[PDB]
Amino acid sequence: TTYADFIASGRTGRRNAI
Amino acid sequence: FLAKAKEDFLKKWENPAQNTAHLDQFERIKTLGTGSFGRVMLVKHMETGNHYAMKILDKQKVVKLKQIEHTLNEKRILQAVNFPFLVKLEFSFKDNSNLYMVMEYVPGGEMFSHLRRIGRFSEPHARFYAAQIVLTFEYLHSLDLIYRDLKPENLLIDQQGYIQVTDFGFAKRVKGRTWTLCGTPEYLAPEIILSKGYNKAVDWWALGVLIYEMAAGYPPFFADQPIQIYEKIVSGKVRFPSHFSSDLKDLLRNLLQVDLTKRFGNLKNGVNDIKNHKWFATTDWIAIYQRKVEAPFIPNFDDYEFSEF
Ligand SMILES: Oc1cccc(CN(CCN2CCCC2)c2nc3ccc(-c4ccncc4)cc3s2)c1
Repeated sequence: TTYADFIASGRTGRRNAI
Repeated sequence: FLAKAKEDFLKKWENPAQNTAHLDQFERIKTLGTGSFGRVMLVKHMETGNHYAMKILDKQKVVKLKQIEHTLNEKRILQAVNFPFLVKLEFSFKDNSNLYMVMEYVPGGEMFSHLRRIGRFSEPHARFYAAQIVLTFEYLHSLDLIYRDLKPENLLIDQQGYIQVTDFGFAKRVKGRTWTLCGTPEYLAPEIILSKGYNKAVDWWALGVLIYEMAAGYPPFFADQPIQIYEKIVSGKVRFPSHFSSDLKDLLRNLLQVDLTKRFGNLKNGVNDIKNHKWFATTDWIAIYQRKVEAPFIPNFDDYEFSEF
């Protein structure tokens, strides 16, 4: 699922600007 | 309204307020958040008993990472703007080591926390916040301010359950085109990535990313590293969850439009195309501005050169 794929990406936390 | 708002804005912007408090007038309580040049602290104005959010920035560290301009510019915008969905800056001052920004404390915490907890917001819950961002961007864009950092992490929820935008670290007063590579990967418009000279329409794309994330629980483009996210954004290939209404999908197809000649908010009708869209039909635009609509959620923080300032 897309939800599981989102978790698989370690990008579920607070994101910093580039 | 916008003309009077521009007139009010310009006076303050052309003659900014400096040194309106001192560090000894506040009792530092707890760290609320952390950034590149310092922290944000829960603070108490000792001679009134009122609480505030104190942003502390290390001058040496600001100079170190070459962010002087963006730092001076944030305080300058914060002290000159006035809108219900933008945090009020109460005081600003500096000492030997630091720059201080004292704002109204927003106890409700970041939309981010609530969104990761609940999983996703219903479409009525997502729309209530969307509407606030539409009016906020219309206010900022009319002042020639490009926001460039929309994300749930920069949107705080107040006691009335309304949004408060706190971070103006990448905002820029520009009438036409600008080039800086800045923002957050998931929210970067294709034109920023593809290194074009971009405009205000990037904020309308970021609105599509936000509306999508609020309604699904995840952004429209994610991957392990920024570079892979950039590829998905430039392709414009977007998959929508089956629970998204037909109206939501259509607004998003128009907001997350790679061709800014077709992007909603960038057409001749401007913001009115977003405001008049089907998904926003039940939205009482004036009531939202007036904070007369009842919030669907009423609330929250984790544990942890400069002459013109
Ligand atoms: O150079 C620095 C130094 C310190 C902080 C920052 C930016 N960040 C941190 C980074 N962002 C958040 C997560 C991802 C991206 C913040 N700015 C604010 C501003 C105001 C409030 C606040 C207002 C009212 N009531 C409560 C809290 C909280 C925060 S957290 C940059």
